[PDB]
Amino acid sequence: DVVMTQSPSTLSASVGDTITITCRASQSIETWLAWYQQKPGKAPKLLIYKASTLKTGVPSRFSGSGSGTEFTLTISGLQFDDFATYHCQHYAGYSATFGQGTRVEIKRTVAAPSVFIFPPSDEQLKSGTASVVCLLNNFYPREAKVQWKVDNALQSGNSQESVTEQDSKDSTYSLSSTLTLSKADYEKHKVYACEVTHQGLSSPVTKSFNRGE
Amino acid sequence: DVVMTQSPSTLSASVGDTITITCRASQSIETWLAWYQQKPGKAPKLLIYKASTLKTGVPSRFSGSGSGTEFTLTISGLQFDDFATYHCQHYAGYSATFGQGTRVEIKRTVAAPSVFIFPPSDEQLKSGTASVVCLLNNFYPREAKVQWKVDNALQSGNSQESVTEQDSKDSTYSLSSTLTLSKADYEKHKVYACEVTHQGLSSPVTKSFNRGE
Amino acid sequence: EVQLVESGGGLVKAGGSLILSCGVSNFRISAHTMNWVRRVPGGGLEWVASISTSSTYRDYADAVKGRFTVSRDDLEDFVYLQMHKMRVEDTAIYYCARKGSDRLSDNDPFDAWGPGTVVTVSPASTKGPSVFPLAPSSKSTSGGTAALGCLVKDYFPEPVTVSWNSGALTSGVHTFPAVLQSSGLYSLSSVVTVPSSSLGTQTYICNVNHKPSNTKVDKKVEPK
Amino acid sequence: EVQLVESGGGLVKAGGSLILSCGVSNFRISAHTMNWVRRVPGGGLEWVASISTSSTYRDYADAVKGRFTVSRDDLEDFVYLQMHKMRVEDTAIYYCARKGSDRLSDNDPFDAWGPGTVVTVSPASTKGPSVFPLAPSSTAALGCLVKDYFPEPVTVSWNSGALTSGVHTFPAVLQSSGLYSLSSVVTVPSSSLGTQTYICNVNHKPSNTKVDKKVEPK
Repeated sequence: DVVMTQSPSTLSASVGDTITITCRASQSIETWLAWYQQKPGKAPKLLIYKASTLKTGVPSRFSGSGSGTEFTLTISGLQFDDFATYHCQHYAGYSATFGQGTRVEIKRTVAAPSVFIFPPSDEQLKSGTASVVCLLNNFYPREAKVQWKVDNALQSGNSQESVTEQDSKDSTYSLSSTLTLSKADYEKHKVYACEVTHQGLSSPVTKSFNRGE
Repeated sequence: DVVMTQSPSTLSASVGDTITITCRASQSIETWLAWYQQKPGKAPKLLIYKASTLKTGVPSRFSGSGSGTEFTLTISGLQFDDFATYHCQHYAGYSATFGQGTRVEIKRTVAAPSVFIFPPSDEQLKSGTASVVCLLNNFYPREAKVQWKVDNALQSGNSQESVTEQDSKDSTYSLSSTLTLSKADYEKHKVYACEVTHQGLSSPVTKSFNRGE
Repeated sequence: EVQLVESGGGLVKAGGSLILSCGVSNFRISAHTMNWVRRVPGGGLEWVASISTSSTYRDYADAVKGRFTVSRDDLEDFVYLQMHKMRVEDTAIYYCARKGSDRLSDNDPFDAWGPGTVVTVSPASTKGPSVFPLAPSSKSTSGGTAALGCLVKDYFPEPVTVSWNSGALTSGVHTFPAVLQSSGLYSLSSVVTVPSSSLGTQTYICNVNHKPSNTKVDKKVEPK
Repeated sequence: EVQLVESGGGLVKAGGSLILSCGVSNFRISAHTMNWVRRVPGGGLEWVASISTSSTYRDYADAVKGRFTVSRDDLEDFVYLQMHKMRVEDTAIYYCARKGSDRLSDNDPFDAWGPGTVVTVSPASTKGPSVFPLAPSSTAALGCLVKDYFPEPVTVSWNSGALTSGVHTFPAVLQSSGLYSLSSVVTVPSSSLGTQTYICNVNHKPSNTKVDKKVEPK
């Protein structure tokens, strides 16, 4: 019955910066607060507990403060290994509750995605399945929206997306979305389109193709 | 390592018969023996324990005897509800072992299967999957062998079988075997055949068709 | 080093059940409260369940209370999570995490985590069958004894019921037990034998009913 | 009146893991040794595992010893069976059975059984990928789609490792079929279409499968 709210959801900074993450509790929790680090596809790692106690082995550039309803995690001198998601946690004797997470990313200039659409290969179509792939290349920041339209009809639930980590040389992201349809359904319609929005684009960009061209 | 041996593997009898099933232990197990009934798709039901003690509620026509290495289950006046599989079991404090089971069936004269082969429907074939079905109708006893041959090539691992319970009117069994292949693999070959062997057939029967007629 | 490892993830149909387990290395669980946590696709963590030492208390998140059960086996160092009546929003990476610190107290953080197991709940809890005709052989014997039927393929879950000509054709009908295909969908065939002489006159329609998806299909079966 | 019910069955690939559970109605498990038994396709029963009161004993059939684990939970009345490193011959209907009688003794038969849960192990523990081309549109992008493989991972290079700049190989996604799929792309000068040859080298060590696919305009 305690709600924890972290701020911000995405924090963008440069290497060497000092950054602060805030965590707020809907009611007093004394100093029963812990901070975790988590990298994509990895396990969370405990950083701080009892609001300000550093776990042995955690670098001294991590520190925490606060009590009552307002808590802070400070990272004094960001290193590349520190770009990750950070979670605050109220922990009680038997249960716990987490904030929504804060993603810490490398700041760079805004970059619009380069968009490409690929029809299914003839080989795949002969097996009875059509995978249509949309590519968003080298964009920043990570927030983007991809929508599928088939003959201008918005699709829902028949696509999957995945996103790379920030590129080691240009700090951009890339994203792939796959729309999957049966041979029967794919040959029922003509126009297949990927519609893209991104902070680097002043208006949405749409790439499309006509089946069989 | 106690090994239990039941005899026979299949027992064929008429309603009202008195029948015996034997269970042999590879070494003395005193009277630590139980008997179970099991109907297809249902849970086993305890009939007898301590070799000869009837479980409360089990009909008195069931009885068991034996000790050491030789045990017998007797059904004195078979009723229709008793046609089922029966299992013997040596049970110890923390382990058990079963015989291979004895299937008790209704006896009738030998009846050869009527064999039919069906090619995949055009509709299904266009979706990319080819189901070829072979049917063995109204045969007895239950033991039958089906082999698929494509261009005289023995198939393996691409078929499934299903068998009915003994028919309520003629006490026969029926069997269906389905050979599944991708549209690509199905169109690679010409002759599709199922070869059937059975005690009621003096030689194996083969039904075949040529793809496309 | 302390280690934990989850097992049992995979694909589940909505409404279905899946059970997870967790084993450990280089410590005994008996002194620790053990927890399950999941990371949802949006990126945030959600506490799921906890079990105190000696299983004195089991506490659950509101979203899973009444559907999930946590158990511990302190003698062989396992934790379990039963998930029943699963919902699309249970889709997540599930982690097994111990509550503890350098010196155990009444309230410690989560100092050790497993790598996680992926659990994916697909939105469809049912799927109606495709019905294809099993056409009688054009090379039948002249006088009678022909076989026809329907193939009822790719449906979930069981069962399907089949009749022929709305129940008027019963003699000679065999509807076989379904088989579970490698795709996780069921498939069965229903056949009937009839006089070859009736081909052309008698119309033969198989009535497939699939109550779970409330799907009914009537397919007409004809020669060639 | 007494009832048991197994949960957790389904399809598993060889080498995989699956966990079963057993719950009860109208009695407490704490006084009972609990057992797992399986019915193999041939029709016979095989004792699998037993766990005594207070978890004092766990015994396993020789064929599953070292791969299976049985546990009990006396407070909410559940029994568990972990099945690891699964084999085709583990395919069976699995039943949860109670040891007991009207008056409990040191050695009773199995007087109560659940209805059983079906567990099916498929023979293939691996599957090599299908590789399809992602053809460039007639700064151009091309790639390969690596579809329907299991388990992870696959590695991808381009032109045997000579082409690295501009390459992105995406994390695999788990498809609803239980097979993985990923795409690998590269951006190249539009002018090189026709001159430079582009081949993606897909290596899938689990299935010991290698595929080289040529990608061309159209």
